[PDB]
Amino acid sequence: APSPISHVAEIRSALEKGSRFISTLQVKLYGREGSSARTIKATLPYIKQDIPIVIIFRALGIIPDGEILEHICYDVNDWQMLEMLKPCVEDGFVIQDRETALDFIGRRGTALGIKKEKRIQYAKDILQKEFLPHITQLEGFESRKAFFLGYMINRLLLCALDRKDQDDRDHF
Amino acid sequence: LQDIICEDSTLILESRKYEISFGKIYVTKPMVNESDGVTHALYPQEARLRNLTYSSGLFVDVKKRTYGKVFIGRLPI
Amino acid sequence: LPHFSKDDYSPESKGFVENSYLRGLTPQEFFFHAMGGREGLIDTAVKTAETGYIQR
Amino acid sequence: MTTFRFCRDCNNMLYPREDKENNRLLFECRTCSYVEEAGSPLVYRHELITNIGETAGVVQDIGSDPTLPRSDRECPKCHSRENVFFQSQQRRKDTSMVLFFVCLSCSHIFTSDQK
Amino acid sequence: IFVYQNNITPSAMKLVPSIPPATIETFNEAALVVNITHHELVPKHIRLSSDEKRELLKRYRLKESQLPRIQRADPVALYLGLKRGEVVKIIRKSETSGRYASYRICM
DNA sequence: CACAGGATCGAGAGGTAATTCTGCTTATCGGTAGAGTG
DNA sequence: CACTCTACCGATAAGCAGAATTACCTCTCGATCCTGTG
Ligand SMILES: [Zn+2]
Ligand SMILES: [Zn+2]
Repeated sequence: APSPISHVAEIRSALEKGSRFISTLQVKLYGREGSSARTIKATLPYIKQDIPIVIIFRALGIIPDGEILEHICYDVNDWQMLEMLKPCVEDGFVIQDRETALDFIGRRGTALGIKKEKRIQYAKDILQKEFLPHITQLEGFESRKAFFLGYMINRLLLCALDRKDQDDRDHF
Repeated sequence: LQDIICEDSTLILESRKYEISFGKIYVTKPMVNESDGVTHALYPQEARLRNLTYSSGLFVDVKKRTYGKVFIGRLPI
Repeated sequence: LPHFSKDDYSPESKGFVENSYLRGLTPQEFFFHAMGGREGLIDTAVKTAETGYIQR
Repeated sequence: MTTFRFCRDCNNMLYPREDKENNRLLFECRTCSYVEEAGSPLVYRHELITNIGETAGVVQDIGSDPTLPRSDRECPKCHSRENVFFQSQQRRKDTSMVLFFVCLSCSHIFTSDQK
Repeated sequence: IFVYQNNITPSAMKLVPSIPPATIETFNEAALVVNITHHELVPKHIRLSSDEKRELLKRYRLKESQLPRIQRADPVALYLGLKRGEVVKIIRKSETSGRYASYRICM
């Protein structure tokens, strides 16, 4: 409760046949109780600051917000999901295309080592290689990553919408 | 063992191209090498009595190309 | 336990032992007694350290 | 709250605005400048508590699960002597212990709330 | 003695300790609504004069610092208006003896 | 035929969970009265 | 009478540092190389 984090969902991805990576993708909700923010931001590896999930979704090719909302929740009658996701779609207006999403991601990467012409490549490489390195590591397969991110956000919202129980660490 | 061998078995060094291309690996029965050089089969009782290590050597194929089995160590069994 | 049914609130399924030591225990109450003993051992292990520090 | 308004053109959503000129409420995409009549007396709604009638997802083939206990309560619709029951799936410390009986035949849900 | 209603201004608190040797004490109506002396957990406090303090120190052979201390901001000290160096006498009731006397210095 | 002395570990990253309740220090905001006018 | 910052303290919020019962018994290991030399 004292922490400004209400609920957090993370997956510890790894490769069973390739080289060991152990990369942690952390998704946290900053809306502690009724703080009126209710914003969710993922923790991309090698980036020290949390980016809102809308920018990540846009960087994967899902530019329109309606498609992102459809990906997050598979039912239209669950209005509570849309109500909690409204701050996210409101905060996603800073980025309106894939290019500006990549620019934003790259601007939060290296400490201004070089101009922005390399930030796009940096973001593309980071998302292709160390963004969930267990579904696929090739190019052009961003739809699966977007779907898995939507599933993770749906699970986090379900846990935060008093519909499920917090996962148990002692389950064998 | 085979996966780790044929996982990253390529170190390109540079028409001047150098490659190693490590091949398949071979595991033999445990053996012991002494001062005189004669090699004989090592048994667990002898290894325990003589404070030796019950390990077997590892052999892998190396096919260097420019553009046989070699000893790389002993694996305890 | 997997041997019970979902949403069961009967005393037997929730950890109530009906038999005595002389009569013998069924596997379920045996497991429950094992859990209780484990809790007791953990409590003693933690309590001895905390009490030692407090006494010092 | 019924449904988040989405722009027919493009795919973005329509924030709401007031047509005081015609004193009206019009939803605007404010990206492609698409405005419709937007006839709705509700703008926002917040729900403090959770009701009890949500039951569960009641997905089909619910009788295939062997872990759900079986009872003999009579179904109000088809008057069957077989059914399954489960507690409310809302996970909090204030939910009641009312059982939600599900009829395997005729796909009917009836609660045990005899209050 | 000055009693305000809700809050005290720090600017006025700055000049509160001025104009010596007169002492100005500030109190709050909310704190003064009820009396804390009448509480069963608060024993009797009796102020000691200079001669009494000197006699006590001589009899017990103690220095000023070798005594229990009570803060100047303590509610009982504010109630009695204790100053620095003033010794108060506390009479309590114990389960081992009928009466017990303790002395504290406002430091 | 043969010996000797100074330093791990490197751009690259990240080799990585299991602890908290104090107290101290260093950012941060959130307030509140004046130096003289039309 | 409030106009703009100037000087004051009162909250809030993140980073450090310590420290974790006592006594006793047994085994088991490790205390260094290679580029540079005559
Ligand atoms: Zn539109
Ligand atoms: Zn029925």
